[PDB]
Amino acid sequence: ALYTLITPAVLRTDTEEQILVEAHGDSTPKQLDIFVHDFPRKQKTLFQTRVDMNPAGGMLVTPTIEIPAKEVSTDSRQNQYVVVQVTGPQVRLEKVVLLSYQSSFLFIQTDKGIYTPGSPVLYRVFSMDHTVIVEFQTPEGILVSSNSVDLNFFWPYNLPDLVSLGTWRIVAKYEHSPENYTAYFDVRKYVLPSFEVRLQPSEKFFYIDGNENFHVSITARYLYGEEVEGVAFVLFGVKIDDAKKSIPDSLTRIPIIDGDGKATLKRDTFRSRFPNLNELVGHTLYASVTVMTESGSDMVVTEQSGIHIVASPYQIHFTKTPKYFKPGMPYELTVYVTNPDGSPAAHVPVVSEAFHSMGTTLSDGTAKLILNIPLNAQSLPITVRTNHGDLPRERQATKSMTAIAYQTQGGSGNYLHVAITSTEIKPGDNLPVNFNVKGNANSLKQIKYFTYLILNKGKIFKVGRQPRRDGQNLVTMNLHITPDLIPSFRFVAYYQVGNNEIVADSVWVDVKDTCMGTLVVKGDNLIQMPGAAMKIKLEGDPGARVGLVAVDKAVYVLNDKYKISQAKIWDTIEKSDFGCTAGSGQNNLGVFEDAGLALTTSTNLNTKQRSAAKCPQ
Amino acid sequence: DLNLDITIELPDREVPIRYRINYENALLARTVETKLNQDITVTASGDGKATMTILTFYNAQLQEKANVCNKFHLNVSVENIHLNGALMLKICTRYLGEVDSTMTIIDISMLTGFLPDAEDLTRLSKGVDRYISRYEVDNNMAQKVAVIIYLNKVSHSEDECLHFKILKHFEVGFIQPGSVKVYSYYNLDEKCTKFYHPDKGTGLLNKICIGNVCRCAGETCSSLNHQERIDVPLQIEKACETNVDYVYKTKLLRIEEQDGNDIYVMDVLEVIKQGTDENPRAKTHQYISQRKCQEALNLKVNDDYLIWGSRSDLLPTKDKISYIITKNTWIERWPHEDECQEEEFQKLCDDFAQFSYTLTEFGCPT
Amino acid sequence: SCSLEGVEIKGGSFRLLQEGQALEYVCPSGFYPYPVQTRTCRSTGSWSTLKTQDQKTVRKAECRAIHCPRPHDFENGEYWPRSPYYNVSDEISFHCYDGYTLRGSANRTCQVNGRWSGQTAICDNGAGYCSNPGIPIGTRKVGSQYRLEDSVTYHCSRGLTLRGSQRRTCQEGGSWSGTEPSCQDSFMYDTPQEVAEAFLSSLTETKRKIVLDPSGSMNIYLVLDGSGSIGASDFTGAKKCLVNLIEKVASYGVKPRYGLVTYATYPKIWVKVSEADSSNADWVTKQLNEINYEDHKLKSGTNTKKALQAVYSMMSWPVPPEGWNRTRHVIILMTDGLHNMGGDPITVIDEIRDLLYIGKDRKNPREDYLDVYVFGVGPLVNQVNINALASKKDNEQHVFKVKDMENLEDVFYQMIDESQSLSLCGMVWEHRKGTDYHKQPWQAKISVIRHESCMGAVVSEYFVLTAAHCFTVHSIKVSVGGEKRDLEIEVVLFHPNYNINGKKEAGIPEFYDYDVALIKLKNKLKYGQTIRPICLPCTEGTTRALRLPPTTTCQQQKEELLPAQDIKALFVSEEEKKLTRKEVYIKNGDKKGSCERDAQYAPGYDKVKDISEVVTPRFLCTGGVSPYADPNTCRGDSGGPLIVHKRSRFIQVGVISWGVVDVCKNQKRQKQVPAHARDFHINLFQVLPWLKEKLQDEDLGFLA
Amino acid sequence: DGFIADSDIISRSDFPKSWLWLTKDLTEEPNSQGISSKTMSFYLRDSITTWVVLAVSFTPTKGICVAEPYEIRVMKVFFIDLQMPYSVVKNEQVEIRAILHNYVNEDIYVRVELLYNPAFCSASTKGQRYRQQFPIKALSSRAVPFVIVPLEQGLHDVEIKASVQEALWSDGVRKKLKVVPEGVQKSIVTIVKLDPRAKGVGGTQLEVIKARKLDDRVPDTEIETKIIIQGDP
Ligand SMILES: *[C@@H]1O[C@H](CO)[C@@H](O[C@@H]2O[C@H](CO)[C@@H](O)[C@H](O)[C@H]2NC(C)=O)[C@H](O)[C@H]1NC(C)=O
Ligand SMILES: *[C@@H]1O[C@H](CO)[C@@H](O)[C@H](O)[C@H]1NC(C)=O
Ligand SMILES: *[C@@H]1O[C@H](CO)[C@@H](O)[C@H](O)[C@H]1NC(C)=O
Ligand SMILES: *[C@@H]1O[C@H](CO)[C@@H](O)[C@H](O)[C@H]1NC(C)=O
Ligand SMILES: [Mg+2]
Ligand SMILES: [Mg+2]
Repeated sequence: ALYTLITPAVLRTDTEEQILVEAHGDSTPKQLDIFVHDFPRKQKTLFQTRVDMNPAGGMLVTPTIEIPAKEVSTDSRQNQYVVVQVTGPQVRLEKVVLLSYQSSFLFIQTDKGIYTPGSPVLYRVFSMDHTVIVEFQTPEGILVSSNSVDLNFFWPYNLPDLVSLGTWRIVAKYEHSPENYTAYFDVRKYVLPSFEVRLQPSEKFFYIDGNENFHVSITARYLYGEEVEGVAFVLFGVKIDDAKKSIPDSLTRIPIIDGDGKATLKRDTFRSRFPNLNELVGHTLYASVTVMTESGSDMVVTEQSGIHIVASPYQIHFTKTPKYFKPGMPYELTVYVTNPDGSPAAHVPVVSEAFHSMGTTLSDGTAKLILNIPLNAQSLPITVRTNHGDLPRERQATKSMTAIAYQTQGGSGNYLHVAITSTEIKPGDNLPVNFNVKGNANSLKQIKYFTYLILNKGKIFKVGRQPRRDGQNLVTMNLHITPDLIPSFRFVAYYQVGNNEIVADSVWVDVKDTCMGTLVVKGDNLIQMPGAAMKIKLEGDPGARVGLVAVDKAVYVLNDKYKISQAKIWDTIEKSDFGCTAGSGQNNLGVFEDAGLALTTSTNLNTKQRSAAKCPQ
Repeated sequence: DLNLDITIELPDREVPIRYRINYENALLARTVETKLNQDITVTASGDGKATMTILTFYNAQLQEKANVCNKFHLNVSVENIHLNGALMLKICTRYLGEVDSTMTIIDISMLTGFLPDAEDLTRLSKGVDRYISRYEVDNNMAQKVAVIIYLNKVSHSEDECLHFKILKHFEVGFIQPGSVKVYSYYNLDEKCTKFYHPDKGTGLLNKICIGNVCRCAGETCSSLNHQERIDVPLQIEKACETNVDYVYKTKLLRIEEQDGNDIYVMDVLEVIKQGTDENPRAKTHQYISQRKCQEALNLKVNDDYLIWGSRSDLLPTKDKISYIITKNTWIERWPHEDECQEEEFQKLCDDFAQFSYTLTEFGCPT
Repeated sequence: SCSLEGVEIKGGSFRLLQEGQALEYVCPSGFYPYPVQTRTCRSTGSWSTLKTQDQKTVRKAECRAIHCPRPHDFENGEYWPRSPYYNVSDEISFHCYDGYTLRGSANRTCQVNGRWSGQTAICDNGAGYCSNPGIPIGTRKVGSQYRLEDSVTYHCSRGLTLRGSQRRTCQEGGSWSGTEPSCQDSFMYDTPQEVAEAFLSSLTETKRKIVLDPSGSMNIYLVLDGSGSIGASDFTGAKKCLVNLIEKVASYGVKPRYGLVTYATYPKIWVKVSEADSSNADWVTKQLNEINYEDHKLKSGTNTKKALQAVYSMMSWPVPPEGWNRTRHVIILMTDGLHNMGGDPITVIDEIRDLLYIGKDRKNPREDYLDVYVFGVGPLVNQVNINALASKKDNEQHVFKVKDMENLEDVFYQMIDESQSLSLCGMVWEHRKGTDYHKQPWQAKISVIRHESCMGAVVSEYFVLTAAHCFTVHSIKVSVGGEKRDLEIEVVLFHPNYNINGKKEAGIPEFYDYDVALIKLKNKLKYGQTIRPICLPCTEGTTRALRLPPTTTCQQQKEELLPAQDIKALFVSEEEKKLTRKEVYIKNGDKKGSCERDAQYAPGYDKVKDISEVVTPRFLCTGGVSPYADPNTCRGDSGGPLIVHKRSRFIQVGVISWGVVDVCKNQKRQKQVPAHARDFHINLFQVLPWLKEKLQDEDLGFLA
Repeated sequence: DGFIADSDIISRSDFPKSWLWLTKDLTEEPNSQGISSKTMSFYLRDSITTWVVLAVSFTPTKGICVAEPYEIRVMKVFFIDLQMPYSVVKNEQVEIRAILHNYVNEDIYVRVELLYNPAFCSASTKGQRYRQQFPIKALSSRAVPFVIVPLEQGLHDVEIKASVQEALWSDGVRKKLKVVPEGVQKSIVTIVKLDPRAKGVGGTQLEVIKARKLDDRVPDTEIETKIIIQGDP
């Protein structure tokens, strides 16, 4: 007498999307039909199938739908929706779902990051799964190349001898998709210098109101190994947006001896130029190093940028904890502490003095703090501060948030909380999961099973059932963490009460970002005569297609910002996630909405529409 | 809606270029490259609109400033000195700006086989206002061919002169000019450069220039050949090498002078061996050397000469056959007729005749 | 005169030229005389410096290994391996980057003449208006944009000269102007087979035909250089070449208006196109047979300009005539490029070009209406100069340089042979498709079931010549031309003197004297591109093949083929279903005594006392390490032909019989072999009564 | 005389900024831990530097994977290092500074020639290379300036060769020097609005843009015209 449909809040093209159909208070084997039509006019049948739901599969099926892009192409924007329908004996469910054309995540590799007029730009496009449009834009934003490319053969782009200088863009997109991956590359009339210059700052930050000086260590090496010897010029300044304001009196000439030099900025010289501290808030301190060989033969210009001028060495973030609690239950607070640039910060102790709860951050810069919420409270102010043994109380960071209470349906006082103790979670790990229930006695006896979803990369990946032997206030389940769950995954779980009320919760879990497979280039590591025979071993997964490239360290040292990395890849995935929050919700419907899910029930409990696929900022 | 047809006709080809622009590809810019400044005819049939930008790139003359030290004045001289080879190097410089120039750099290269006098250099490095990277010393010479001196500043009002001795380490054939660059931290681009050499004013390698076409003039001077007897068999072979174009007897009419160059105007009296120049006797032949070579040559007006040269050395002078005098050019004094009597020249003139004849009559042996 | 002391040469030899006014050296194969091939006499008593290309002294003249040029740049891909230089028979491979397709020869092998096999490899993105011109191995290319009207320039590593276009422009047509460049050493040469193919391939289009326009006409100007530099011998030899060129051309149906000019200090005209006769090939051939080298001896300079102006005279007109822009012009120049009077010959071409309206319209090239071919006599050729004269046409070669005046005759002699009659003995036309058997048509595999696999040569349409020791006692089969099909044979003809047991009495097992046999097939053979006869000693076919008069005796042939010296010969060996020419030397001079003496080391002869017992006047002898290390035969090669490759033809002089050491493993190499491992061959000259007899009714036509 | 013969010295020339743009497939049998290992051979270019090899694999179940870079360090004991500017002006005398790097732990006596190139005026000539001879302390660098005057426009090779006396140590470098003509590159801009429809239903615009007037132009240099067309949004 209760039927539920649950699908990803956003469906991707042109790839496999698992959905969820459930029968509660029923056990009569059925035959459900699954239709996917365009919306609104339902002019055609995009996908269709028939499915068997019986007590063997616990009255619960996971069909795979697939929406071809040939069939719903309409160069509209404003956009497109489709409609999922489930029909059967006594089962009539349907959900209008938002449609996305990004069939999967694309990434672009160019051979070099910097080019000369009149040379070829070689490139590849990669897909996370297995058509595509590739576009070239001039630094003036003009489109000069548009091609439909095959995923295993690309045409090199050739810069004219009279090319336009500046930063160029390569754009890869699926046709109709307003979403795009974008690589950059510079075209400069430029000779690659014969040596690299590496910069190492004294501190990761600069106290806006401090007393200490600031050092920048310099290292210079010829690209073949040995140490550069010469002279360096360092000029400091403050970067306000992109307007640089220099500290002229800071200009120092410095000897490079055995490749090493050390340039200093006096707090004196800094105070003299920027007396009013107000002008310095939220801005960064930079250093423009300029090294010359002793022979006058060559010169390199680097820059140390993005040294934030701050009041504290740390930032506190509540971006990784739920903004909703469950009265009378242990709330799980996950503090995120970063350095001023945004990187994780390990071994930082934190405290919430209101709850006298302590904890230090781990390698990912997080600390899980358990708080015991009073049985009655509805609003909940949480303040957290850093407590590092090396800082005066005045240099500690602090942040506040407010968590609201999860609204029960009909005011039942029926709750569900999912908890996970483990931290720094890697693939291979086995993970204890905890289903905790609190509420009405007449209700907690009807709970006969928990349904859970394992959401990863915008997609339902696995669904399961956890039995609950009557009386069990706490039910533990194991969960193997496989390379499929990188970069992170969501655990959404709910239970039903009297075929009417839905009580639910969700958790966001982070996984150690690496490769799902392996790839390692191995060599003997000896020094080489020019034009010598070389042998290198490629080690990776069976059936791997490996793209190679050799780059002079003269470039590759240049424009690190533009190079592709394993990290840049995962950050794109994560920014593209359809779930917008760290867990829970204002209420049952809010738990799904926030986890990037859609639900419709036979009682007509419906997750609201989606106003765009990107999550609010 | 938008749907435009384009035809672009260019005199450089027959097949014209056809384009179709519409909604699906209007963001895309269509480009056509040609290497000619000729008429372009464009037609357009259809519905939509479009902007056609025609960009012509050429090389334009600039106001006669070339390298011109824009930010500094730089004077580099060098003079010989008594030291019982070795010279004194004076470098004067001044920032042309509104204020003294922060962190200035004086880049210096040595003449071939010269090094900076150790003591004089050590005396230069001394100062709270200076820096010179470390240098080793042997035989009282700083073992640095490139010597950079980093100054904390340089005046914009008064010139700032500095000098040191340079000494001859290894003794080589030709002395390459040295150079001096000047620049500062806030001015690392249009580097001011002067050259210097003991034998040269501006320290410039010897070249000759008609317009924008320059040829290497050589470092050694070319001189009048003088045998007092001609080995006709062998003198013949020499004029019959594969890179000898012609062999003339000439008379020297005038000596005109343009831009520090000597134009020796020859009239061709006899074609001893026919060269490419099909009708040489009807034209005046200009032979060009630089003035600093007046005396090594020693050509005198209204004398006769046996001149034979190489096609390569033909110069792009309009409406005038011109040659550059080279080591690939042979010039010998040809005794006048009223001179052949004087015993001083008798048998020389005979070998001269037995030469002009054997060639104009039989040609080369091979 | 000059003293012949100190004129040695490691692992090699030499022979005096011009009575002794300019000697010259001879190396094996894949070896070149360092530093110079010839010296010139100084009136001091000593021949000359041992300088070089550059001007520095060397102290012991040697035969170096020929080297193939290392790629300077290969665009858009990698090549394997990278060596400082490449040895003969070395392999180099080319692979392309992602996004680029390889045109040209993916793999390339270094050939015995310093040239790479196949054509120039190129990695192309197919994006240029034209293709990627590529970088011919040995050159350096400037310019990487291949849009319409772009140019690329080529130059060669200093010490080499460029052949072809130094600059090429992308044209409306889609092709590049000029012709693909290549790099040339002082020692590199064109084999006559290459020149023959290259020239006709350019001169005509394809059984070939000369392409005239409808109601058109052709004018051929033969300009010969007669300056002192050429020499007398090397002159009348070029006169011969032009004779054969006259025949060859005439046989292409079209009657061309000829022109004949020899030159030196001055040009002398021997035939003008304007004349009503021209066209008579007998008239012109007669005028040509007239010319003597003493016609220029007096004024013996090299004024090439005047010589071409002569041709510019025969082209000009009063008003323009009728059928002028319809006549094809073709210049054949035979100089050494060493012009030294008159100036740059080129200025006359550019004069002619404007007279024929050539290259004066972007809607009409008219490039077809002029061809200039230049043939370089031999060492002391200025390749820069004979190149700037020759036409530069895409995909065709117009400039040639050959080892000696001998080889240049070989060119035109081989043209009259393409010419036809596949029944022509020992004739192999070098088609570039390699294809094994195409290069040794006469080869016959043999198998006698029992098993045994000998070799043989196809002498007539009925007969196969082989060794007699392969048989004793339907049971036997022959296979040819790479034909699986094995042929029925009628009867074996042993030589009447042959007897493998002739001296089993004296404890000497096998006695290989008179070891020859003929196999008459049951079915006549039909010749073809992969089945031809080979020449036999003492036939009219051979006298003709050697370029001799019908009044040539049998002894004169022997004195020509098997002289008392070290003779350059070759046999055919099968190494894994591929046929290769192994080059050996017939020790017939001072070394002949010691070659035979190695007979008593051969198996079985442990009891042999005087080698005259087992080495008879019927045997020739090869193998060993003097003068050079010669490859050896195998059991599987036994019976095969021992060939001499003279004047562009293949004459069999012997039959492979026995060896002193089994050097075969199989495989063969060893890699190194005893110095005493000689090979003995039946000298066909010593079995002529028996040959003439059994082969009387066969069309071979013997002599004495 | 003690030195290595020029012809024996092969100059380095092949200095690509990037190469080995290839793709390979991991087809080999996996091992105990499910990893397929593929040996791969290739030859290095001429650059004396460190090459960085970057791999990026994709499999159908394991997505994209970027490998940590394998570095290759290439170096000679004795060698020339030549830094060229992006370009030099025609006819205008410039200094080129080479550097002899001795990384042998002993003092050496070297010979350095500049090769003759007709595109340049310099100390070298068709008959006589410009030769210097000098010592170098154990492990020192040393600068060697070369003064030259570009005479032709385009890309032209500068080749320097060095050899150590009484030893087998030699190096040569051949780099390309970009030579642009005198003056400043300007450009004329003509704009034309294409609207055929503005002339009726059967609309044609015919625009004759004649040869552009540009009489500042240095004679005998290349002219390049670009005709660009953008569509209306
Ligand atoms: C052809 O033969 C020569 C040997 O004379 C090879 O020369 C190589 O380089 C030098 C000169 O002998 C030696 O040090 C090497 O041993 C030779 N090769 C090796 C083994 O590295 C030359 O390499 C050969 N051609 C090839 C194989 O490219
Ligand atoms: C790529 O996405 C963003 C969306 O703002 C933007 O840079 C641009 O509109 C897109 N690029 C395209 C459509 O080529
Ligand atoms: C340098 O220039 C100054 C003028 O500012 C002049 O007085 C001096 O003589 C010059 N020195 C030279 C020519 O070296
Ligand atoms: C080139 O050679 C290799 C082996 O040497 C071979 O695998 C490849 O197929 C060859 N390519 C050809 C024949 O073009
Ligand atoms: Mg993660
Ligand atoms: Mg001659």
